[PDB]
Amino acid sequence: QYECVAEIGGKVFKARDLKNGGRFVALKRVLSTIREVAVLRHLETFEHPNVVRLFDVCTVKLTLVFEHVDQDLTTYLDKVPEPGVPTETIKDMMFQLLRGLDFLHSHRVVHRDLKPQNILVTSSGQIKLADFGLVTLWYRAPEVLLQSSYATPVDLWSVGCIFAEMFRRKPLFRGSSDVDQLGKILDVIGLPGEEDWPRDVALPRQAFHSAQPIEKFVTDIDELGKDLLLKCLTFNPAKRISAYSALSHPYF
Ligand SMILES: CC(C)c1n[nH]cc1-c1ccnc(NC2CCN(C)CC2)n1
Repeated sequence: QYECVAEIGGKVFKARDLKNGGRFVALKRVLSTIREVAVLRHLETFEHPNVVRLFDVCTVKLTLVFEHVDQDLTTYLDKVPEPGVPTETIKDMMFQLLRGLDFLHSHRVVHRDLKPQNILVTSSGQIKLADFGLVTLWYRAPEVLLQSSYATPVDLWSVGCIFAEMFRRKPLFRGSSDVDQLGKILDVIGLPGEEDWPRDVALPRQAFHSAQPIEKFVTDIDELGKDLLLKCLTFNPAKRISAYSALSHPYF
């Protein structure tokens, strides 16, 4: 019922839904596991417009069948004609992003690895999150780098990072390792202040040595866009804005 036409990324393939007009699909071959798939199926019943459709789950290693989207945010940003993405297209794609995120969060599912490669862009220009529910550290939240907490704010830090990248069209924080990554981050937002530093991690606030204008790194950002971007990129997970309240920020 499926013919693998090409490999892409468990490992993701591009097949043809033989029983459904030969349309294209993305087959991923991959107790906790059983539970994770049950959640995926459960989330699918809500058929959210900003989450990739899960057309079916086959057994025999398990293969998940998703709708296939021709491109991701990276490809989209590679092809856009300078000066780049239209300010109103950024605003929209960001809203669609926050929309799917809040959906997942409302259901207590943390994406964990939100990055341009798994944020797909539809033929119609619709954002659809993928690769969740089952390396580059450029989108890792501070707390994850420090191995402190792992709640849902983690995904919002990633959103701030993607948001910046829609303007820059280049990653904001391009670290080479956990420590380098955390280093490049603090150069921008500045040292958090002992009060906001996890009290259980191995890396002391002392292992680093002041904040600077965000507009310097993200040119063309509005005042609202700048407010939102900073609320996302807040060092303390507890003080970081959520997707839900991000959907209500004046920026939108
Ligand atoms: C991240 C990806 C491997 C992926 N991981 N898990 C599911 C997908 C998935 C699901 C549905 N469509 C696409 N489309 C394309 C989007 C563009 N890239 C380059 C290939 C997959 N990918």
